[PDB]
Amino acid sequence: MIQRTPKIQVYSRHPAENGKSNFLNCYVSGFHPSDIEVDLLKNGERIEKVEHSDLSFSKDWSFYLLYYTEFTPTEKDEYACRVNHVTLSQPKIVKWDRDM
Amino acid sequence: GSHSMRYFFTSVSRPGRGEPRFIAVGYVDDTQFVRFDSDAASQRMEPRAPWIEQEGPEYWDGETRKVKAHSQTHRVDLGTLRGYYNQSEAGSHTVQRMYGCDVGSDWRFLRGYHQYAYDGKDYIALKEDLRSWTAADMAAQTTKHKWEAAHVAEQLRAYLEGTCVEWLRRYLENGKETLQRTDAPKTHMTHHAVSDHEATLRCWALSFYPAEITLTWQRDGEDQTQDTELVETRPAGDGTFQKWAAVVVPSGQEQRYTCHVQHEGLPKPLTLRWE
Amino acid sequence: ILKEPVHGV
Repeated sequence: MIQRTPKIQVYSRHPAENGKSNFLNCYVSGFHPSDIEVDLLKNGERIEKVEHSDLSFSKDWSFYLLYYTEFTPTEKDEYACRVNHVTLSQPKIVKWDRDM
Repeated sequence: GSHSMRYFFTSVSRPGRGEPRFIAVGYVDDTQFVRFDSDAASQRMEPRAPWIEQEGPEYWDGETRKVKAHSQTHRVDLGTLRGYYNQSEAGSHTVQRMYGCDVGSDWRFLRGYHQYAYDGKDYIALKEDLRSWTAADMAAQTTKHKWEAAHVAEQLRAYLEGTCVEWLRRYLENGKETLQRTDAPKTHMTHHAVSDHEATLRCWALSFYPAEITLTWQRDGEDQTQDTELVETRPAGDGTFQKWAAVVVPSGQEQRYTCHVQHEGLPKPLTLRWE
Repeated sequence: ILKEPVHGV
């Protein structure tokens, strides 16, 4: 049966200006089945309070969710999202780039 | 302003580890307004947009009763379909249902939907005439025959052409300021040197509502469709969306390129040029 | 609002 792999975008809600409040988001989309592990990481450590949207899906039935957390960017700190799903042999890590 | 209301339902079997998971969300256009989740403490239909929060106990109690009735049907649907396909009681399976209605600029009925899918594949769907069914296979056809006998499509034609459109219009004026609004994109470009003879031009579209947008790059007036990287419109997480489009420019040629933005919130389409 | 009633497959 169908297995579709998650597309992952990790980004902030507002343009990242260091010292200022923002939300780090990891949008995972286009997957099936719906079990998927998504973590947001700060310098490698998994971030403790990450919330997400309520499971919904697109026209082709694949799923999408938005995981997000409050953060204040620094030039120094590194952020990333780590995702797991049956379609992924190993947890896919995508690093946040503020120009993307 | 054309509009839609949609209900998305997801049930997933948890063989061995409890009762199946059932998530139900409702959306008017691109704004989610309610949710119900089986694994939640309240076991109630919950508001997800402020404009719905002020509905009375009658609304919440009635939709909780209905979404919980929805929940039982979908758990029964997991066993039924497993039977149809002679599957094991070990593996997890998914059923998804979507229904809703689309209205025109005149807010009159434009079309209604009722689609069912097993394990990510179309199972049965009501056709546009809101009279016939599209049964994928023999199992789907067993279900169609049950739904024909139950005078199900006829019951659905009345909901989508009536009730759905009626409450859609009530949600539209009751959440006027929210989902009868448009946010135009806040646009901008970045330029970064990937090396000595080449650079990336990224065109940004941020804080727009609704999620539709056409973000395009052109070189000398010609489309650069295959030579553009375009991300999928993301949610910003505050009810608006984001999107970008990029091209790798040969240095000296930034001026040949133009970003073109189309969005309902824009009086005139945008044409940006790095210069 | 949700549709009622809902029929099983």
